[PDB]
Amino acid sequence: HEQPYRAFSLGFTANNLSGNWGDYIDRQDNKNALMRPARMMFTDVFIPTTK
Amino acid sequence: HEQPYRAFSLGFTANNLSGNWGDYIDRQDNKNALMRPARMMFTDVFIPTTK
Amino acid sequence: SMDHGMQYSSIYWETSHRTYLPFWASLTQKFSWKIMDDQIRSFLRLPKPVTTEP
Amino acid sequence: QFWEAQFANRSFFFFGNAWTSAAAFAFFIWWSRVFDPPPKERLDRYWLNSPKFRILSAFHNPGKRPGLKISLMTYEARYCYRGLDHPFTLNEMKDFLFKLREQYLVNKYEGIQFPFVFRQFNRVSTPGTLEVHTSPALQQQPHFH
Amino acid sequence: ARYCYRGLDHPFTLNEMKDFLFKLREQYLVNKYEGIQFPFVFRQFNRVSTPGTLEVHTSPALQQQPHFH
Amino acid sequence: SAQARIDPQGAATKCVKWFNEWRQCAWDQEKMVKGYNYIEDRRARKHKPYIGAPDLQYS
Amino acid sequence: HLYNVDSTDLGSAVAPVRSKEQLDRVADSLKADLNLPGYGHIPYKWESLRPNPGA
Amino acid sequence: GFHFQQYIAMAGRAINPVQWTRAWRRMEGKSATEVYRDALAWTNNQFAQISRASQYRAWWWQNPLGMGLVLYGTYKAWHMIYMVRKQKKTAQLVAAAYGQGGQWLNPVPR
Amino acid sequence: VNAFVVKHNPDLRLQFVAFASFIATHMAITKEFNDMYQRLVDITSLLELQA
Repeated sequence: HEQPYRAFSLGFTANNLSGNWGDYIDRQDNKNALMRPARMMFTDVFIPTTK
Repeated sequence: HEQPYRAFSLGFTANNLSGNWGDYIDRQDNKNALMRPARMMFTDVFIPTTK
Repeated sequence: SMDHGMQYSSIYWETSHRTYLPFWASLTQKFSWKIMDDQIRSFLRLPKPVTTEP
Repeated sequence: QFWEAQFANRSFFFFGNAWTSAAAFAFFIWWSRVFDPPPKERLDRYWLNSPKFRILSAFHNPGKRPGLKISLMTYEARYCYRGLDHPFTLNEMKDFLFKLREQYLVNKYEGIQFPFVFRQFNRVSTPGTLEVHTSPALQQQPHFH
Repeated sequence: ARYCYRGLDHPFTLNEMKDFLFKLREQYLVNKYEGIQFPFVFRQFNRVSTPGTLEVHTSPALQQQPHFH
Repeated sequence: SAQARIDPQGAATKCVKWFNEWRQCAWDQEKMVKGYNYIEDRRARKHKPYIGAPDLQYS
Repeated sequence: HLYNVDSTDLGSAVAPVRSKEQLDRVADSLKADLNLPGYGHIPYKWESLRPNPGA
Repeated sequence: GFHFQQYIAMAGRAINPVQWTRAWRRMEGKSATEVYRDALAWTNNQFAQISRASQYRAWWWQNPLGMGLVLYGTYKAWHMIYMVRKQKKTAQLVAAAYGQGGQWLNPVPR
Repeated sequence: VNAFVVKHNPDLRLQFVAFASFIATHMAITKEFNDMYQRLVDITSLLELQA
């Protein structure tokens, strides 16, 4: 009863339970290994890197 | 008469003279600083990084 | 920590840059006349190179 | 039609502004040499540094890296067909050794990519639980004052 | 919210203290270096200032450390 | 001039070009001393890029 | 003792004959001696019904 | 332009292996000249339908540019389906073989 | 040539079969030669790697 809760998002269109983004320091990729190569396909907008 | 030539491409649609890609080792960005942020706009296809 | 690295730079094709490959390119394949030339030289007893001599 | 055009006036072989004249001009430039392929003595002037050439080499060597064979083809074209006993300068020697090193690394480490060798591919293998951390700050080096 | 409205005299554990100092450091770096970005602070933005002739080279190979056998 | 006593690696980086030229000259001298030559092939059909172009003759 | 050799046999006085099997043998031996993880790896292959596009 | 749906349906039938057996059976006692003339006649019939019906009839897609817009859209569809796909494949090939921009690199300095 | 072909392949389906078999045989022999040359090139590449 003294620990904080993680945010909840669940709907037919989108959710936040199929992945884990991590903490502020110890971050991690929300998407898993098989769809990390296709991250562009899970986005409404994409602003690529500068190289 | 013993030095090699750079490739030539010139048409209404595309060219290779608005930039310099460099050698095999010392490469460089063909686009300049003002349009490097909008590189996605100068491409027919774009395959972004994995992160 | 070098093998199996992630994609660090983007891959792209600039607009209207040419490709020089037709639609039958996957069925295309290479060929060298060197094997046939070797067979013919061996069969016709033509001048050999000195690399045959150790 | 072409035959009659040849005997019509201002309609001879490539003279005039008719379509017969254009076709004859096209055949004339074809029969000329300027659009023929170059000889082996002159391949490293344009052809071995050509996007068409590089793309075709990469296509017909599917999973390989023909930078080294391109360097060796340049060496051949300059040594054996142009007559240069010393085809490679120091720059070309460095480039050859760089490409040798890149070949070595690509065959030693499976899946090696851009920052260590000039190479990019998309379908990569990742562990499954990928942690993301900040780089360390650049090392404070000692300096005067 | 933990100290003044729930009554906890020691609201922050070691993790939260580290997080606070990390964020303080990120603020400091962001205000010290103009345009500092991801690898040093968790931050990404697109409109960046670049020199004009950006050279691209391969990283050096990872340093061979000595090891037994 | 590059102070190779104190920066040998830095100086070799500057001087290996002249070492390479000496290496070339050594063979160039040996092949003149011992007469070494090769059969040159006939002239190519497109040795000249253009008929109206001059073919400057080279030894 | 004047020559840098292990034995007196300097090999055959005629070159080898061309053989798929000898080439395979030599290539396998070199691969084994090198022991390089990464040989034969194809990071990208042209997408096609054919197994080997181009060659 | 017309009968795009019918053209898709024709391609769908063509890709069916059952239709391959049907064509194999239909090919009994048949010549390449006959097949070519049949295809040419079909194409001529399409273009003649166009040439005739454009004089008096207007399709649902009729616009102030007429059939120019339909033909441009056909071209663009072909482009985006085939050529940009090929460009993507060529990009990944070149990037794996030389690096990004490898085909526009300058010659090695001498 | 047309006589000899139509004598042995009078129908279109037989002509197509003969054409396809010719193509396959050509491709197979070309593959044999390419495999031999590929083995040589592989050996040379392996010696470069050994260097």
